[PDB]
Amino acid sequence: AADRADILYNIRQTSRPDVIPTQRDRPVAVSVSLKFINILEVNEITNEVDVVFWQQTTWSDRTLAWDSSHSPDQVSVPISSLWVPDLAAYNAISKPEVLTPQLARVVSDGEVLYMPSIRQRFSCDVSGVDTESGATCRIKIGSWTHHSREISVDPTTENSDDSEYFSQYSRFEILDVTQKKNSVTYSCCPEAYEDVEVSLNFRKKGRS
Amino acid sequence: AADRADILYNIRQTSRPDVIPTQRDRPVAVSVSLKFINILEVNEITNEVDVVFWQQTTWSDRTLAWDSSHSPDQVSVPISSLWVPDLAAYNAISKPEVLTPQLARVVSDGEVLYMPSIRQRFSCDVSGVDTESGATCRIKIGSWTHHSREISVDPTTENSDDSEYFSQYSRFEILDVTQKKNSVTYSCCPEAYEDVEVSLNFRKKGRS
Amino acid sequence: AADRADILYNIRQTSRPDVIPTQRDRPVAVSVSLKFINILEVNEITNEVDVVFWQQTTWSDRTLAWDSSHSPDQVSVPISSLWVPDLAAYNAISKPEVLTPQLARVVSDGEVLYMPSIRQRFSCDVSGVDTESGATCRIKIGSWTHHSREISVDPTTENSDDSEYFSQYSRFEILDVTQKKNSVTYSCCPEAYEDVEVSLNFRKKGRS
Amino acid sequence: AADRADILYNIRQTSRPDVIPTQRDRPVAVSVSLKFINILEVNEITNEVDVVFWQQTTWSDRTLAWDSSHSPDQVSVPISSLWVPDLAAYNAISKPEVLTPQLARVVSDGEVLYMPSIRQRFSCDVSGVDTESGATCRIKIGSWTHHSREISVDPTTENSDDSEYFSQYSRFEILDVTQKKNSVTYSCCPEAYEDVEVSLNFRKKGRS
Amino acid sequence: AADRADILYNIRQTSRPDVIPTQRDRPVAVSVSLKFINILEVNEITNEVDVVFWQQTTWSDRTLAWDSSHSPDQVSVPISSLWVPDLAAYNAISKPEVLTPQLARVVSDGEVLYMPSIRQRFSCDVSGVDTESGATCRIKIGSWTHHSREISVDPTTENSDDSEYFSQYSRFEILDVTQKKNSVTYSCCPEAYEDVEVSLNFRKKGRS
Ligand SMILES: O=[N+]([O-])/C=C1\NCCN1Cc1ccc(Cl)nc1
Ligand SMILES: O=[N+]([O-])/C=C1\NCCN1Cc1ccc(Cl)nc1
Ligand SMILES: O=[N+]([O-])/C=C1\NCCN1Cc1ccc(Cl)nc1
Ligand SMILES: O=[N+]([O-])/C=C1\NCCN1Cc1ccc(Cl)nc1
Ligand SMILES: O=[N+]([O-])/C=C1\NCCN1Cc1ccc(Cl)nc1
Repeated sequence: AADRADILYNIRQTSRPDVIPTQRDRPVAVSVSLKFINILEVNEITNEVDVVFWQQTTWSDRTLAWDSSHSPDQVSVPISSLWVPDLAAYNAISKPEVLTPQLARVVSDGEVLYMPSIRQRFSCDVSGVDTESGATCRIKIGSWTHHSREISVDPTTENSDDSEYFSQYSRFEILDVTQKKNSVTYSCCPEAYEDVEVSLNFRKKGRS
Repeated sequence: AADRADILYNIRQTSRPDVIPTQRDRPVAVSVSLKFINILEVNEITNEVDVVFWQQTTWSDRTLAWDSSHSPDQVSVPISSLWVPDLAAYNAISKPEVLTPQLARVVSDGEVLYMPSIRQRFSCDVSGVDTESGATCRIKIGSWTHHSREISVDPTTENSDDSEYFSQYSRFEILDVTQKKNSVTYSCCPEAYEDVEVSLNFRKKGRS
Repeated sequence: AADRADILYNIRQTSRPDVIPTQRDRPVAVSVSLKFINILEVNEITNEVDVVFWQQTTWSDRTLAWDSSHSPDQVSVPISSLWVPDLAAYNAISKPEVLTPQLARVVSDGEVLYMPSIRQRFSCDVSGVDTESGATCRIKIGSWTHHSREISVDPTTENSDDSEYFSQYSRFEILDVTQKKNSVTYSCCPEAYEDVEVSLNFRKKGRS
Repeated sequence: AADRADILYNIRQTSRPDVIPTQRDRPVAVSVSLKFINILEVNEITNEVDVVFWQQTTWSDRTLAWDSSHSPDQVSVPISSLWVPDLAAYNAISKPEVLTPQLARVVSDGEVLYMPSIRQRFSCDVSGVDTESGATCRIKIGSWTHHSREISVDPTTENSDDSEYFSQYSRFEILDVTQKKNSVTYSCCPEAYEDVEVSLNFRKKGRS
Repeated sequence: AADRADILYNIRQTSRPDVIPTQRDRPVAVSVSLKFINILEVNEITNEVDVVFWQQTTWSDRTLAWDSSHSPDQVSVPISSLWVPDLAAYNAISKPEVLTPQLARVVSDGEVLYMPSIRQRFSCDVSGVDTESGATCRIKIGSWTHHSREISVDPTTENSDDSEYFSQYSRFEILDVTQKKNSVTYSCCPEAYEDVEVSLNFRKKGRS
């Protein structure tokens, strides 16, 4: 009869925060979805935008699974005690500013969810933000050091209201957000690196 | 009997900072209460405010309980030695800047009080701030990863002077502050997350 | 004899940085005095000031005492190795920017001295800063979690020249500084908290 | 027949982060290559630029080698666990801001690859940035404390688009980039510190 | 013979980062020399300047000495493994932004050198910066907690051009640098603290 103190204790034993949990010989499947919450400073001259969003991130780590028959099925764990994808926004020009406690949710079957609220500035296409069609800023997120055979990233395919959580007090409004996937092979290495491109179509409110 | 050294030593032995102190199978009852100290910046156009407040937070942790029979009934302890509610302001657009020493007060009975002074920026309704009826900025604070069955949040209905500790030198003045309990559900999970909605009715000071 | 290394080793053995060193069952007498070095960014419209000052702090911790008959009677020690009063400036709107090496000076009898040069911004009365009588900004500094029975704060009775170390290059000049003691009771607790009130009377320099 | 866990373990076990991994008695051969991603802010009056670039850095540490016949021959490793070249931009006027996860890639032969995306400000010739011939900002990168006998610096001679990864939304465009091997010496001593001079020839984009 | 790893281990096993390396009861003789690299933000209205310099620091700890007849004569060591002078710029109004890897150089005879490149804002006489005679900004640096009998600082009146490494791209030029020494007693203690005062004579570069 283990409690929550036991679950965390035995997770610290099996978990290796620096060892990607590749099962057999397959890549770790990381799903990523960006819940846009706000759009702050926007500079059409420099093509920069300050965005706030909840980066819903999920994956499975079997080395964490336990028996939930006489124990809770889920627990909150500091991410510093788990392995986490080394995701990076390729066109970000400031490091990600995490606004929420850095805790992930771990399910007895090894499923992991981490959804930090992040504030980050980006280099993207802002032109057209003050027009009916709006501007389309594309955000590219993917593993920085794990190629396609170690980590694959796919947008959590779930038809959701693009502005379900978007602040109603923002000067901007979201016209549409589309998430796509891509595989790129750089110089350094022969293997491909997967990324997800989130396109944020938005414009200023109250235009003539 | 014992001294402050023993109390902290003991807290050190039984305290589990990363384990939510749920006694039995019910949620930890956390009380939240904001005391507004200042309103530094307000933007009528972007609907943004920069404020300073004391986030009075209390909860119970049985494991820390000790007999004050012949020793102090209270000690100041670094929050890094205790478990703390993973509270977050859902509409905040900046990381919380804790202006005070990160020490919590622990009562011999396991009661915990943590009151950090915090400066933080929020996205909220600033319209009407320049009028007699002022503006109403609602700030939502609740656990980030613990749903209703693990954490409950309720305000401290201590009907006091909303501007009791408010700075007299601020450019704004407080008209009224009300704290309402609120529940919310999201995608990830079926169970809802509780939060305390703080309505700050304030306006600019002056004639006209 | 004994060397500075021995002194530091033993200090580290007896020092309980997280335990207030109360003698008998009395409060630790903490002396606080400010030496103003500069006045940087004044704003009479927002009633905010950016100030640089030396926070001369002294207290006693007998549990760090040693025999200096054949050894040195003083050593510099990192503050992390010592218990330090959890002092806070009640009307500060930015956390303190400690500009100096965080080392405290310890005497063999247990007297501790810690004097960091601090740059911090405050919310205070800036009205009249550009008039002959200048403005009077009052700074309140005291323990954040230790009430009167645990910590007592008193302004060092000394009387250095108010602007003896104040930069001659500031746009402003000090007209007078008075540091008075004070006590305050809150909503959380029946026992009061002590604080020193420092009144900085200053003005922008004239011309001719 | 060892998995990634054993590999990383071994690496954390034999790696000496503070000891230069000198093979026999020849300097450590470090290769440095900059891949400009953006030119954020430019000032022709103060000869100062703000640029983002991927700093491709490679070297060898034979002690980390492991038999990958029946095991992975490449793992991601926290640079904190490894010895890393103490490279510095000699004409940088700001601390390098690493925007990406600080992980290096280690091959089973001891080859170490580290490519952090960095944002940093430099003091360099910006004159002509607004002409068809644009400006030429030269950035010097080399070891800060290891002269030529301890560390050698060489540009990863690899033909490729000078702006293959440069932002298309930037306000500037890259005309050419030449990375030349070179060295620096100081009065005091005969010691010679090798570096890589990266010539960034760019100009303001024409709105046409 | 001994390799670099053996040299480090010996250093780590005898150097005491928190213990000043005093000889008998003689004060540690520290050498300070500033090599200006740039003069960035300059404000004659507020008398503030942003300066980038190499803070060449020298001292010795003979207990770290080894035989280099058949072993390296020098090694780079993280300053966190060494005792380092607690130097502070008295008229600095910003904490130092260390731009270079924080590694020192220890020589086999016990000498230790540390040359961090630093950017710091100073409060000093900026008046006359736009004239032929320019301005004279005096920078004062010395130990913060070690008086004259524990540490003595001396300006290396070595032969070297003032703007030998000074940037050509700065909006200013150096006219003459002179280093003097001083000793001061403060309202806290009886013993005096030494310091080196650097007078930087610079002016706005003009086509005259
Ligand atoms: O949108 N969601 O699915 C969920 C949430 N949005 C804001 C807080 N929230 C709850 C939550 C659940 C799991 C984790 Cl790891 N972090 C936060
Ligand atoms: O408002 N209050 O109830 C109490 C306080 N306000 C400012 C300092 N203060 C004292 C205090 C007590 C306990 C804790 Cl945990 N922190 C601060
Ligand atoms: O540009 N490149 O050559 C390579 C890359 N650019 C972005 C991610 N990427 C992959 C990568 C591989 C190993 C390391 Cl150490 N860092 C990054
Ligand atoms: O001026 N010098 O003699 C030497 C140097 N100036 C800038 C870097 N540099 C090399 C150097 C030497 C010793 C140390 Cl400890 N750090 C850097
Ligand atoms: O003003 N004073 O009394 C003393 C000082 N002012 C600047 C440096 N200084 C010396 C000093 C002594 C002890 C400690 Cl703990 N810190 C600084």
